[PDB]
Amino acid sequence: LPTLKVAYIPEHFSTPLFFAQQQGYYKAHDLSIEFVKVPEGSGRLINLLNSNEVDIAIGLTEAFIADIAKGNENIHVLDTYVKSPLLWAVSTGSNRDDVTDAKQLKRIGVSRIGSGSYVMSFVLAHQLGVPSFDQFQVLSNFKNLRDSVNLKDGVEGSDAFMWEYFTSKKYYDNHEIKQIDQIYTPWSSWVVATSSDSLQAKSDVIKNFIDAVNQGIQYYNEHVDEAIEYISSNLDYSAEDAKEWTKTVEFNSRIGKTPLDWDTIVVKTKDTLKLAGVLAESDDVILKRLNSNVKKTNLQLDGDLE
Ligand SMILES: [Ca+2]
Ligand SMILES: [Ca+2]
Repeated sequence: LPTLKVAYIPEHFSTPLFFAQQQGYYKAHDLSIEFVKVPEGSGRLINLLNSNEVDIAIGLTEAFIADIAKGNENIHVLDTYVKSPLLWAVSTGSNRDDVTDAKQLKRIGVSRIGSGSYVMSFVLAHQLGVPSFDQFQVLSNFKNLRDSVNLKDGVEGSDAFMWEYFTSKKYYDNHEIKQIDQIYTPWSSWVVATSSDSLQAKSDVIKNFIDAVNQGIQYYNEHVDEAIEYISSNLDYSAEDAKEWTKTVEFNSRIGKTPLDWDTIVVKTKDTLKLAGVLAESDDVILKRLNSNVKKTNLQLDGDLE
């Protein structure tokens, strides 16, 4: 089996991936996996797939679905990594008399254009009943986002930004920032994606990787105790906050055993984004693009007789 470069995001969600390596599940499947850490989200994950720097990427669902719907026929969504929805938290400065409610938002700080923090701002706007936001401050990283809403020097100011709850919880407790709203993703939060190159060149190995992840997920499920320790000792999460998170997340224990849920990964995602104004492409154009690049089956090895 050819070597496999897997791009991931160093968060609590990547826990199952770690234990799969710790317990040597990858090697057990005759695999040689080179993990590539991507601290700045799915945006770079897609770029890495486009440049063939990596074979597989584990990122947010909407990121890949939208990219495909926008005409990237070289991106393939293989399966679901996380079944439970992502909880987005809306934050603002510690002392902002001008910002107390979500409907008061005008300037929206985002890591990058097209990111989750950007896309979800539209979804939030639609649920609030207000028109989508048009003022965006590209701040690149999480810290800049916090400094921005606090109107700190060196960065452009913002009214609010959106970031994963448990990742932002630390800064609510030390009162650096202030939560004004939350919002779940209508869809499953994480998926496993690959490129057209890797899919036709390294299909058999990708399958084994998914199977290894399946075991990594089962181990996690049976060893939350160790998961809590790992997350709090290696990632920016307290043991208590890490524990709270474990009671909200549900990794796809059926990953590789059954096709992804079309309704939650594709239908809800496209219908929400389209309705929110994120996607301008027509429905049947989006459908046709997703029907070709979103798996409705599981990967399979060649039969003995070819
Ligand atoms: Ca195209
Ligand atoms: Ca290529």
